[PDB]
Amino acid sequence: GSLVCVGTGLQLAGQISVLSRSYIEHADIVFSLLPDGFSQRWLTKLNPNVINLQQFYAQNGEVKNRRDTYEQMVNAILDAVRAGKKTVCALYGHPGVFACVSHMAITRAKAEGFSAKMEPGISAEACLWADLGIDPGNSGHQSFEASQFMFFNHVPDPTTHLLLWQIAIAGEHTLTQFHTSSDRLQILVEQLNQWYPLDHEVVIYEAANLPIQAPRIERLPLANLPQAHLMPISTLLIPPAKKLEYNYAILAKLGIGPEDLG
Amino acid sequence: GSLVCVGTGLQLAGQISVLSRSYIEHADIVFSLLPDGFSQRWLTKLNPNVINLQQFYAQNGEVKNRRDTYEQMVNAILDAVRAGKKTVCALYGHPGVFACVSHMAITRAKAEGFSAKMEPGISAEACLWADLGIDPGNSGHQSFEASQFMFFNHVPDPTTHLLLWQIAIAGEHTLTQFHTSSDRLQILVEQLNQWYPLDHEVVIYEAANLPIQAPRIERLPLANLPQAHLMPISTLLIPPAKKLEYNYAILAKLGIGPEDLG
Amino acid sequence: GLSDFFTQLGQDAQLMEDYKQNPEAVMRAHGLTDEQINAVMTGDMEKLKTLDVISHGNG
Amino acid sequence: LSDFFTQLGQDAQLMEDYKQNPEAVMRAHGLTDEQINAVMTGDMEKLKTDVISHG
Ligand SMILES: Nc1ncnc2c1ncn2[C@@H]1O[C@H](CSCC[C@H](N)C(=O)O)[C@@H](O)[C@H]1O
Ligand SMILES: Nc1ncnc2c1ncn2[C@@H]1O[C@H](CSCC[C@H](N)C(=O)O)[C@@H](O)[C@H]1O
Ligand SMILES: [Zn+2]
Repeated sequence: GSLVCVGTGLQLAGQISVLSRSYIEHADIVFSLLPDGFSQRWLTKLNPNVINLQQFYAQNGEVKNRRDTYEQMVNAILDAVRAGKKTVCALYGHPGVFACVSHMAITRAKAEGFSAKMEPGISAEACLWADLGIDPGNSGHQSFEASQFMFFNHVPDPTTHLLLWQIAIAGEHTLTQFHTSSDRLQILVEQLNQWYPLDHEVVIYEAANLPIQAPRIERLPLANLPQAHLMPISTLLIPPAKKLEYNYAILAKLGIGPEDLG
Repeated sequence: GSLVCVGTGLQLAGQISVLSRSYIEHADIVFSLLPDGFSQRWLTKLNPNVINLQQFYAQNGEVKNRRDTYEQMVNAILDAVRAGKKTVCALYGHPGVFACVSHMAITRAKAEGFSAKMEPGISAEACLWADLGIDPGNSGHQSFEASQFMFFNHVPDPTTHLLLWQIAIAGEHTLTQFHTSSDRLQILVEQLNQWYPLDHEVVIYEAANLPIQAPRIERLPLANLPQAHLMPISTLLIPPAKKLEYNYAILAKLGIGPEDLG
Repeated sequence: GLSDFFTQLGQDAQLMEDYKQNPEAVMRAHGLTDEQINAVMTGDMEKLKTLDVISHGNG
Repeated sequence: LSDFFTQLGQDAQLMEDYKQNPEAVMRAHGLTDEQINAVMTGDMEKLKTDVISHG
């Protein structure tokens, strides 16, 4: 038995790798975590032996730590591997970006002597750059999980494009809820205010999951965030707020200046 | 005429999205910029009408600003669009990730009243996460272009994974040379030393372009960087210098403490 | 019917470019009802279906 | 040679078959000894005989 984790991207059907699609096709069994039922139909057609990992999420409003959900997912995957099945894990987007299930399964698989690898895919971040015509290189890029940004010590660079993933549960410390409160979001605003003014335009981005669907690109002042309608798939883009200051110190050691910059 | 810039990914043939391949196949004309001749061949068998942009790069020990190189690229791409041809730009990886041509061509296109879009691809970044088995959401992620980090003022968060792209030309201001020097990279080591000890293990990464090729994942102390063999496709990874520490300030506002984290 | 179309449209760049030119025409020709087309044109993903967090930051 | 790589990179059945036995699969596709030797020594140049960001 072996393990290959792949991504299906965001968009239905067309945004998966050619190779990644082939992996699903030839798999003995597929463990899926997909955005919707259209994506789940497409997969089943591609390979009928599919187990939907979605089931391991809290059901009927029960209190359940997501850590436990993930552990169960990982274990279900390994169960198939151990049994001797050429197993494929298909996650939406990139399987190893802001997703721990694939990294944990692979890690455990290797330690048990099974072949395991990860095939890169197209993520929400990849979609963002394209949808808002931004090149992350222009002024650099930064990503954090929204809650971690609040719970731990992170200092952003205000000259770069900043992203806060899982903004919908920003400050939800229990990991048993699906969303956070406006109060939490307000604390975030006040925290962000260390670097970004209140009227600083930010963007609520949501990549489309269907071909007939347009992406959500909602611009608003930072202060309005707490009142905004957020979804589990929402990502927060905080565009630069500051001018690039010349590292005169380094240019000097380079023996050059701005005027010499090609 | 119309424009669609797609990405081919980093791996030959198989790391392009299904939709993106179909665009190449149905294009009137294709402008390519691929890592090698193996993919160039594959491309030509997908669609024989291809103009290889590589020609616009400096040729024959010629001093040319990469800027003037990109200008011509964009111009050529546009020429086909303005002629009425269903045009496609097939770039390696993600078409808009540290890729100026595409964004410049989509902008010029739309402004002249043509239909232009960007389809996301698998970037070198996406490959790195899967090869190294690192999730960017673990302790966060930052990406800067090496030279820009040395030229302007960028403050990295030493708890995150830090990437410096185009490290091979780090400090190369003229934008005419194909690589930098030892003393340039030495000044980067001293710069980075503000945050990272000299013996901090960093990783020179190179995503494979061929299916029979393993990636370059070379670990070494930050100090030995100026003696390292770097290629135009080399990205520098700098793992966290520090572990995540609690943000008691905000935890207090949330009216919680570490022990309360789920 | 509805699912089959979306699957194809997502994969087939020809059809996609056909849909961009004339969404209603392409949709009507693929058997989509008025309600389905209406939902698409108003972006009511909710109805269309009728007719995602895999990590955390608690260390 | 270029034909084998294209297949291998697209076909996951062929990929997994290669990773079981690289030599056998390569020999079955008519690669020469120096070609196979070049693969196992990870010499991409012999097998074969990008910057678009500024500022
Ligand atoms: N369609 C979408 N548009 C924008 N952001 C999205 C998204 N789907 C997921 N996300 C982001 O990703 C988080 C879920 S984690 C899953 C990420 C996915 N593997 C990827 O590669 O993108 C969400 O909370 C949000 O921050
Ligand atoms: N195969 C590869 N492995 C690692 N880094 C790579 C790479 N190809 C390109 N890069 C990075 O990208 C820089 C060129 S910019 C082009 C990047 C490309 N659009 C992408 O999708 O990644 C290089 O200097 C290097 O930092
Ligand atoms: Zn990133």
